[PDB]
Amino acid sequence: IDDQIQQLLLKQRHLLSKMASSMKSLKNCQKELISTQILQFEAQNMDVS
Amino acid sequence: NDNPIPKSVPLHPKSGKYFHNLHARDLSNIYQQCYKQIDETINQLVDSTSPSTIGIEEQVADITSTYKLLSTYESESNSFDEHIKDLKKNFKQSSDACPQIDLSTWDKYRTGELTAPKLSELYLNMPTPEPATMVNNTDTLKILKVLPYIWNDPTCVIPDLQNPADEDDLQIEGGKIELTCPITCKPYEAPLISRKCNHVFDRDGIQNYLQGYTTRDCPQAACSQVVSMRDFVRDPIMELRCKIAKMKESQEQDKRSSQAIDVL
Repeated sequence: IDDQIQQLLLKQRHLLSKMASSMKSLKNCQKELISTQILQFEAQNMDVS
Repeated sequence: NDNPIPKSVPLHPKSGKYFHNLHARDLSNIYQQCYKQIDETINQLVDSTSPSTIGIEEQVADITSTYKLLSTYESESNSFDEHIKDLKKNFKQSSDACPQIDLSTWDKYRTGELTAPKLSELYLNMPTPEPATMVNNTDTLKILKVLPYIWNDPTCVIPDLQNPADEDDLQIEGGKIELTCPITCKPYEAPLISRKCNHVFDRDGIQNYLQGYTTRDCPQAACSQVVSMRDFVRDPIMELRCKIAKMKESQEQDKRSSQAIDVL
C-alpha cells in the first residue's frame, strides 16, 4: 500500500509538472492568437477606408 | 508611392466596430481551476505520505516551484491584458487625434508625407511584461512551506525575522503549542486566530468570554490586546498540526502494541 501510494504521488507530481508545462504554452497560444490578428484587423480597416 | 498602398489610415466607425470587438481572450476560469487543483493536491499530499515515510522535503520544494511558476504566469497574464487595454486606449486616442482622408489626404498618406498610428507597430513597441508590484505570498504557499517542519515535529517556530538562525541564536526557548486547550480539553474543531493576537483559539469558550463585552483581553500571555469576533479567521496550520499529531500517535501506538504482542 505504501509503495502504491508513493507511486501515485510521483505520478501526480509528474502530472503537475506536465500541466505546468501546458501553462505558458496556453499563454503562447493566446499571444499568437491576439498577435497576427491585429494585423488582419488593420487590413480590414484598410478595406473599410 | 508606386503601388497606392498607404502604410496606415485613420480609424473608421466601421473599423471602430471591429476595434471595439477585439479583446484579449481570458484565462480567469483556467487560472482559478489550476489554483484550486494545485491547492487540493497540496491538501491531499499533506496526509497522503505514510507517517513513517520521511523525505517529503523534495516534493514540497517541487510543488513550491510549481506554485511560484503558476503565480508568475498569472501575474504576466494580468500584465498582458493591462498592456492590451492600454495599447487600445493609446491607439484610439491617436486615431481620434489624426484627421480624416476625404480628397487628397489619402494621397498624402500614400506618398508617405503623412503618417497614422498602426496597431502592429505599437504592439511591436509595447514593453515586455514585467512581474512587478506582485507578491507571491498565499495561505497555500505558507502552509506548503511550513508543513515539512510540522511533519518533523508538531510544535515549531519557523519565523526568523529576529535572527536568521532561530528565534534566538541556536536555542529557541519557545516552549510548545498544545493541541488540547486548558480551557477546553478537546482538539480545536474551530481554529480561529487573530491577525493581531496571532494565537489560535477553539472559539467554543471564547464566545462566552466575548459575550457582554465589546472587546476583551487575549487570555494567552506574551501579548496584551483586545479583539472582537470579526478579527478571528480560520487557521489551516492548527488543524494540519492536529491531523499530523493524531496520525503519528496512532502509528506509534500501533507499532508499540504490535511489538509488545510480538514479545509474547
